[PDB]
Amino acid sequence: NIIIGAMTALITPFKNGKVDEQSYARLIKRQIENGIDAVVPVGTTGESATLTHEEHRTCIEIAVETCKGTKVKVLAGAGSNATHEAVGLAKFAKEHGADGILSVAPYYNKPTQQGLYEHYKAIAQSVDIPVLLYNVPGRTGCEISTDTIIKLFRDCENIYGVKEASGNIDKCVDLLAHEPRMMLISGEDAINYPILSNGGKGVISVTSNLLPDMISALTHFALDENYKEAKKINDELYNINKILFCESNPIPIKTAMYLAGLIESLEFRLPLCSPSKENFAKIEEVMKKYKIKGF
Amino acid sequence: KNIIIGAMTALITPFKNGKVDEQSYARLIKRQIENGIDAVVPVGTTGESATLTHEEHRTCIEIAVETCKGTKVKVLAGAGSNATHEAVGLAKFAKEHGADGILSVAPYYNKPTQQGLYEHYKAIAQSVDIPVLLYNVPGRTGCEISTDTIIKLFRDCENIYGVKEASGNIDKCVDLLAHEPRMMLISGEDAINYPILSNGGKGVISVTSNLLPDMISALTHFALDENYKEAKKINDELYNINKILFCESNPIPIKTAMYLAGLIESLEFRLPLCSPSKENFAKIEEVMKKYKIKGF
Amino acid sequence: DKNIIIGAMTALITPFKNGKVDEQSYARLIKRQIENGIDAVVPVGTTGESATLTHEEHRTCIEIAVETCKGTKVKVLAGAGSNATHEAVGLAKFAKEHGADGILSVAPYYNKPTQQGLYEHYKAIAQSVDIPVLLYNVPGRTGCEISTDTIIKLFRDCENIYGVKEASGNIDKCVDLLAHEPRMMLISGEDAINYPILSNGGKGVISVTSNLLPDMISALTHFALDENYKEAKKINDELYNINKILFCESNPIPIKTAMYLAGLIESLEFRLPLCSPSKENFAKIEEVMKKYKIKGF
Amino acid sequence: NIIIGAMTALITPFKNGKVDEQSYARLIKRQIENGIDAVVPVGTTGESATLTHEEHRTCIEIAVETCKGTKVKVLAGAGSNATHEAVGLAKFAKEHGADGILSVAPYYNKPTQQGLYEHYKAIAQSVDIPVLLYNVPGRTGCEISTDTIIKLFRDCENIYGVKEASGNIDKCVDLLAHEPRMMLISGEDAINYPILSNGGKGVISVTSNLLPDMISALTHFALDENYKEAKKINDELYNINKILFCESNPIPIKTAMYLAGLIESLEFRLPLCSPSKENFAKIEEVMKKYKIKGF
Ligand SMILES: [Cl-]
Ligand SMILES: [Cl-]
Repeated sequence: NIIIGAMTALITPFKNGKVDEQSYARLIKRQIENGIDAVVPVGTTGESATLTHEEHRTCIEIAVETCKGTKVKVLAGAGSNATHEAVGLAKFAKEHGADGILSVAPYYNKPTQQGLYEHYKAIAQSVDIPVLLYNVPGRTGCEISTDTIIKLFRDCENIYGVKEASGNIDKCVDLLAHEPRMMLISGEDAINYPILSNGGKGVISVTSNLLPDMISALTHFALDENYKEAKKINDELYNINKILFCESNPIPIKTAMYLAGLIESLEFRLPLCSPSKENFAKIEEVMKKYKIKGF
Repeated sequence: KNIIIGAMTALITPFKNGKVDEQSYARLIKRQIENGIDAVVPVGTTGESATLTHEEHRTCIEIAVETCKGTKVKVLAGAGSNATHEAVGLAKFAKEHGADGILSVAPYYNKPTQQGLYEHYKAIAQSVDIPVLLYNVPGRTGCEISTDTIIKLFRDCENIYGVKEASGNIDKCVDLLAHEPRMMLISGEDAINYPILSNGGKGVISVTSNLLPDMISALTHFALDENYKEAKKINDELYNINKILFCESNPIPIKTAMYLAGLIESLEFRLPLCSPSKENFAKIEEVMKKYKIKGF
Repeated sequence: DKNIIIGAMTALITPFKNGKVDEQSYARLIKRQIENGIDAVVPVGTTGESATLTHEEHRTCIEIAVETCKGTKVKVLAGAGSNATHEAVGLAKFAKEHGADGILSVAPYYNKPTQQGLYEHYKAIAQSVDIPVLLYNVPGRTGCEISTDTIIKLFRDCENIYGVKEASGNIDKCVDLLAHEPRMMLISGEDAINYPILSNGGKGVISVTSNLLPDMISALTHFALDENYKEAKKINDELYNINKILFCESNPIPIKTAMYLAGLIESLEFRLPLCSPSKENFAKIEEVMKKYKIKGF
Repeated sequence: NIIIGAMTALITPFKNGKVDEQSYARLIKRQIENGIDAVVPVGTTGESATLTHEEHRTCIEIAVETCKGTKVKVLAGAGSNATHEAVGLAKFAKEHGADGILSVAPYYNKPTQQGLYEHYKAIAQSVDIPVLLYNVPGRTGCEISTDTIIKLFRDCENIYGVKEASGNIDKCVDLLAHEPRMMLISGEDAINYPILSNGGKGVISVTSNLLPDMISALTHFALDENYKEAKKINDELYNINKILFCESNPIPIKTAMYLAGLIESLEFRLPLCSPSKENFAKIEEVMKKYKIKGF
């Protein structure tokens, strides 16, 4: 039981300091109609850190209810750097009808590999839906080592893979050479194709908020091993893939979504804020080179 | 600016059967006080803030405030978050419960820009009328408060009075005090307490002082008295214990040390933190043998 | 178009016997590479202990390579590089004169030139010989990084600069390079990630592992070039373990130890500051070695 | 026998591509007359990499001749990533009158700690003059570990300390807490005072090329345990200390020397070259805040 393919880390639009629930649903429908296989509510791109527990529940519910009747799945953001909370969020995600959960490695308190193992073991035992690990040491301050990922995959039936955001293709080789049964997922848009061509089985994308049809086609080409076409799209997307991180995600992608008229208000919750005017200009310029689908 | 400086301790939070050991916590604070510590920091990183509840947060601060009352030892409360609205709430919370000031860590995980950081700490500084000390620890948070942002916050905001640095970067320490000599630079990295102090730092927020408060207190005060030879001697002697206390992520080794010393009853953490490996346990036990550990 | 040296290539070790280059052994080693499908050999690279050879020994290894590859399709891509531009120009001239088909020229180490400096460094070299020049980026060893913009500028401004050997563990950069300059010959300088580099359109490898297992590195590269990505990945996955262990200590200390343990060279000798591995890494090398099928002479 | 106090990593001025010997001697005289305790010919700052063996000899000879009759010492650059060459250069240096040698850790070929030990041991045993280790991992790609440094200091009588350029005050505490008899020398101008205040016994300076009187005063104030004055100069110097590394040393220091009229042309040897217009301008503006001694 897995969740793979072309996936989108959904932005959370704000209007007057509240979550825009109609817009959120409209953005999700747009992803569905462009060939996305799953959506990820309240991940990093969705500003998970600044959303209350109830806004958390609301976004997941909207995702679950919008994807009903389609083949698109809901991979819910549900993680924490306190295990008792991560377990609680996992349970709530399951209850809200999520198909599975994405669970980030504990940030800031830097647990040991043993602590990481016990953390994810607690979570995976608490629910009977698929759990995808998420490694992003640049944000968390810690790494889930290759050994710990493989142990967790083998010891817990519902832990089925890992989202990697670590800019380390050696590790991707290491992982799939020693445990080829796991689902490696790209969490780094610029290198979607290299991760996929080495046996990765999906992406959880930032760029796909803006260009869902391009990311969908990239992933599906790759899954069918049509690597010429997949590489072509990956090479085409490189500039937008890099510029969407000229400042910390999701600041550029929300700026881009706003400039494309896909969201009403360029609002963040502090400590996140509008990009510098310089980067705002860079994002605008790069956007001109791409064909953006509306609703 | 009202300031909170000198020899300060990042308090561990003892657990017994999964609950905060409130009696033990009070006893440990009194031990710090009577060993020359000038301020205590409840519910910081070393206190496992990330796994404590709002209620336990409150309890710890209240015990600190109560134990320190009548002494002139201050309570620099842990109150920080990667959500600004939460950080503001925690700050007001700490003030309401008697804290003399707050230590507020740079937002972790969501990596705000320098502009976002400035506006984060500005919102915090405006919500309370008590001293605010910034806290930079990029290895844990995934972001850095630049010297420029620190200096601007210090100058623009009356109650922002300095920064706790845990970045292993003595170049940055020079930069800070060469451009803004009025700020209070605080060492948040025990192994280099003396170099930071000798360049004009005005205090430490220590991990090691949990175990050896008298030695850290002495180091700090010797430095403050410009007796650099005695301050350096102590810093040199403490190097071994200072490094071993980070063989695994803080506060895993310091809690192990306190338990081995008999200063806390149970070696308990809350997940995702846990006991050290058996090997690291033995290393900590060995290094401790070379130091005189004050009791209660 | 350009004039190129691509495919499966070996960074030759330099066997010493009683402190001197064993020229007979060197030649025998090169024939072993040829017979096992290798497309080119790199004499006196990092893996050949370039730093500790004299100019004359440099000369000799290149001659042996060229002479042994005569009457075969196998090319000689000679190590010729320095952190001093005037020496680098000199070395490139020597290599040309002794029959090399091209040169491998490492980025200036230790003195950390700026990007402008790197551009002028390589321009000077490329305009001094008529033969192909492969850039070589390895920031972990040199202390500097040739940026993508600089590499592309050099490719476009100098006729005989035809690509770059990357040893930076940075697949993002590899995407950047070939997306903006698809004519570029991107060459893997990191055995562990040979397949990912080739699958993004890299056209060859300069390998350490191939000293010991030239048939496997050859097969991998040719399968990749023939767009059989299933087979190329399988061999890359199989080789991952030896590919990493060969770096348990700084290259070429493990590969030279492997070659000796396999009986492919007579003596295990290094030139200081390089030296034999710890006796435990020694057992580790023996261990991983015996898990692969090693071709003889 | 040791070589400590305020020391200068001498630039090597070129005149139409050739070593400017008149300028070199002039510059050394200026260093001496401003309280410098030793000069370092043909180090990194002197573009050691691009000079020939004869130019190496020339520079050392000029330094030795210029210092004659004074107590100023010549600590000659003499090092290589090939041990047989490093030994040759060490002997060479002794033969031409150097008081001691500065010997950089092997660059590019990344020897093991064991190899580093045998490298420096061979050097130390080939000359009977002081040897100062030189650790600068950002340039070499390797690190002389604290243990290896202390081993070399203890095992070899004439190895008397290390020049550290690694931006790591933690390592400076480790070195001197365990081996207080060694001479720790600052190779990082910006943090000269913190290194000295922890028991360092000198500097090998880039900045002192431009401001020899200030670096000298800094160093001797600290050696006099007058830490207030030593820190005051270090704080005042921070801005020039930092801009002198906006591009790779010695590119900024030669630019400043040229701007100050201390050398008559801005010449390098490839692969080194002039700075960008932007950095050229920044260096000029930072210089305006300091009093620069003439001849
Ligand atoms: Cl995300
Ligand atoms: Cl090589």
